[PDB]
Amino acid sequence: QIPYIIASEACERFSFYGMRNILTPFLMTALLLSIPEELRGAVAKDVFHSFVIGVYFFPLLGGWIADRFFGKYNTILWLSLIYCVGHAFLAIFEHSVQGFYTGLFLIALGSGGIKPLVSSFMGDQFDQSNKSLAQKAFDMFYFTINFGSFFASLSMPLLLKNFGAAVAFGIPGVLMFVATVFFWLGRKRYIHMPVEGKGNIGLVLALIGGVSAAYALVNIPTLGIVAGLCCAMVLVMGFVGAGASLQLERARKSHPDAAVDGVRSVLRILVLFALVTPFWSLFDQKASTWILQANDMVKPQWFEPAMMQALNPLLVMLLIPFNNFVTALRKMGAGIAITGLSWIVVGTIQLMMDGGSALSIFWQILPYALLTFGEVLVSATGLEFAYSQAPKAMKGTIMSFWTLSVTVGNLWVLLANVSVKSPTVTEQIVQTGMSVTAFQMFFFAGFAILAAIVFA
Repeated sequence: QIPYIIASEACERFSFYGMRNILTPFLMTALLLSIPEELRGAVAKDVFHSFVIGVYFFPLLGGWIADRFFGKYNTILWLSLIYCVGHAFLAIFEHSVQGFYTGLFLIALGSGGIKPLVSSFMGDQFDQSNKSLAQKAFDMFYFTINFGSFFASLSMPLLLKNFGAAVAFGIPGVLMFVATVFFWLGRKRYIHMPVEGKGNIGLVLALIGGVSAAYALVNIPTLGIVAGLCCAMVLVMGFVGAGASLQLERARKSHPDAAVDGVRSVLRILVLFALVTPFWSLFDQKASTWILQANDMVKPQWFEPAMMQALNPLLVMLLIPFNNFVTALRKMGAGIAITGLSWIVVGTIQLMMDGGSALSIFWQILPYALLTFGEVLVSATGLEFAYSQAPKAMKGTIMSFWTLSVTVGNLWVLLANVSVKSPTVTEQIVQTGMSVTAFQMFFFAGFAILAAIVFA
């Protein structure tokens, strides 16, 4: 017996995608302090993208507890009773300032820290017949991700219009008590596996540790509750990522070679992955700004703005045999080039809503399907590039950084509604050539092309 994994995994996806979906419309429907639709969006992204940060930020504090401190089954149980607690906080504290974020805070750690746990765990539940069952695992987990979005459109958005908005956030939380039930029932099958020469060259490296320590203080006056915390992290790990790629290379005193030489090479390849970050700013944002364009668009009383969002990843399930007919480095080089055009394609159609404004349903399907091809070129290749880097045992850098690039891409989304919102002089210049809304539909479109150049 091993299927208890997917039985529970099935219930996480509606609890996460039926959450991620509802996030933006609920900000627009349940907020007072938020003034116009211009100041209802730069508040929807401010508190929602700060939640997607936390979901991809927590995987660090997930394993840190799961390997150094607690076990695996104890982590997944303890975190789920924090995941469902997060949901329970939502439906109960529906109309609350503190109550709602304090809720989203527990989803951020409850979900975030759990995904790097469940993923490793499956392959562990089989060592005897550790062969053909390995193929089943990745496929049954990926048939959950596709089925996850299905529930988020045909039965989840309708829970706010045709049903009360409270029980709408209440339903995923009921599905979580089901996930815990699958583990209390899964309690059987469980496994755990936890000199003037030296004084002149050496002072050059140590000082860059004070250079990186200076960036974190600049975040205190920013008044960034979230942005300031994530910026302090990115700036430190950024000026140690490429900065300390020579700092420890110079002061290497009796540490392995050929093994660390085939691993220290991976750390500079990690920077080539940090260039695939503006894709996550256009795929975790499809759940925010993409739903904003649909609101002004003339949509019917059944095809609500939330459906279109949770209907497009269902195109990947049919995209599989098409990739067989249509060179690893070249495959991922096209992923960044796709989002450059796929974003600007609607960056023109958005200004037509201020003029013509028509179709809506079919005039949102085509520009969304454009990302769906580049969606396959990043997810299926971003993981398999661990083979070409050659670290093998050194795994606690592959997942912990490729997935923590999702958490950096969302700081660039958070940047857009701060630098192109708060200053008066900056606002006077941006509104000259184009509009406030379409400038983001230009800035983000252009940034995906800026990355394809650095890629080389």
